[PDB]
Amino acid sequence: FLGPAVIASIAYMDPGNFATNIEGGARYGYSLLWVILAANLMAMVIQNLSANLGIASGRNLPELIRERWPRPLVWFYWIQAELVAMATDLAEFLGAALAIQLLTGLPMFWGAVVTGVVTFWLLNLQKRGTRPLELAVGAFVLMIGVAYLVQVVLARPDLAAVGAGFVPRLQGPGSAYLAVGIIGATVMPHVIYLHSATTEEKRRLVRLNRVDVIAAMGLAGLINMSMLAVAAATFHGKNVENAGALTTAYQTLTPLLGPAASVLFAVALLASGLSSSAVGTMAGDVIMQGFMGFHIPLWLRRLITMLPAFIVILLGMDPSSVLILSQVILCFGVPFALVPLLLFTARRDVMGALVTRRSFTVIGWVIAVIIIALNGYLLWELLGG
Ligand SMILES: CCCCCCCC/C=C\CCCCCCCC(=O)OC[C@H](O)CO
Ligand SMILES: CCCCCCCC/C=C\CCCCCCCC(=O)OC[C@H](O)CO
Ligand SMILES: CCCCCCCC/C=C\CCCCCCCC(=O)OC[C@H](O)CO
Ligand SMILES: [Cl-]
Ligand SMILES: [Cl-]
Ligand SMILES: [Mn+2]
Repeated sequence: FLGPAVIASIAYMDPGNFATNIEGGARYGYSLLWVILAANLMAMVIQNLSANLGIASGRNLPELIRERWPRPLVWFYWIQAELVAMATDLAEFLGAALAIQLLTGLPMFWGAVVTGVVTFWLLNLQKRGTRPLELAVGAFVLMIGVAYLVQVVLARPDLAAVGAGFVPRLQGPGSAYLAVGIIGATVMPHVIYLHSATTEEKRRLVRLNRVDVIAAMGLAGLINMSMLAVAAATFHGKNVENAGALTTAYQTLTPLLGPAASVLFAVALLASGLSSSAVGTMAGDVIMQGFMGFHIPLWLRRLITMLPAFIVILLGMDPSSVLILSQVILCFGVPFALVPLLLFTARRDVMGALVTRRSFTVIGWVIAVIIIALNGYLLWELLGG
């Protein structure tokens, strides 16, 4: 009876999580372990409210905004929700193109051209054809996740710094830019618009969906913490050339995977980016339909999302660096998504007999308060550091 939360863990591991966990351990050691533990517990409460909203109300967060809020406010949220989709695909479409570079040696541009063909072709496939591929990409992402669960024990990390990595201690502005990037990688604001896509029958799924969320977020947190702790035991404190970048993250699993660490890491990173970008493009289409009632052709949405990725490549920026930036932008979109979440789930005309418990609503606002604080904390040091 164990399986649903495995699927959610492999779907949660996107290239955005790889870039933040590897860089978080290489440049800052274990000192960001508390960020991963805090973001997961935040995402447990956040993604639980997102699922409770869809079971009771029957609609999704975009649909409720379209039917209840004034038009100028619906357009603003649709534009805000449209930028969260572009920042999500920018982390996944670029991650697949980066894995192509680690496998074949193709440049970043041509690696995106191959990623562009796969993303276009994968959208035309039906639900019955992608079923084997969903298990194929699930296999590689799962084994690479258990690889870090075993290696974190075999790497023999300095437990004095591991346990001390759970006290919220700051390391300047660079720690905040990356701590914010970890929150955006875990919460995933676009899911807050996507997850939601008879109290005996409606509180039944709230009992069933709640089990899958807490169990899956548990392993995803263990995998993310293990990956950050292995990268800390590998590159941190040793002055490695270009440490933290995804071009050398395979060396974290060299003593475990032997000479197969580079291929098994890029393949698991390619399967993670190809699946999350095709599903992310499908998710962005339902979001626009919920806000505006109409939609653009899916090929046009797929092409517009590639333009910022090709522009970053044509400029010469570091692929691993722009993946972390996209996760920071997502964390600025979390407060904009939590507000329609904490308000709709706390209305009796919207939920019915499933009004959110008064304790979870207050905690959810404090989570938004902390993220607003952490976003406001960061946003100062950039221009006056
Ligand atoms: C901060 C990180 C927090 C999360 C981290 C905990 C997660 C570990 C859970 C399961 C993996 C256990 C599997 C590891 C078992 C390997 C032991 C073994 O096989 O021993 C081989 C060694 O070579 C003989 O000396
Ligand atoms: C769900 C996982 C997080 C739950 C909350 C975590 C509590 C923080 C304490 C220990 C971390 C667990 C790993 C144990 C290794 C660290 C133990 C330790 O504190 O080491 C003391 C001394 O420094 C040795 O050298
Ligand atoms: C350096 C300091 C930086 C920190 C910066 C922020 C400081 C915190 C300010 C306000 C927190 C307010 C706590 C949130 C309480 C909201 C509870 C609530 O509104 O829930 C009611 C619900 O509607 C019932 O049905
Ligand atoms: Cl450290
Ligand atoms: Cl309302
Ligand atoms: Mn993520």
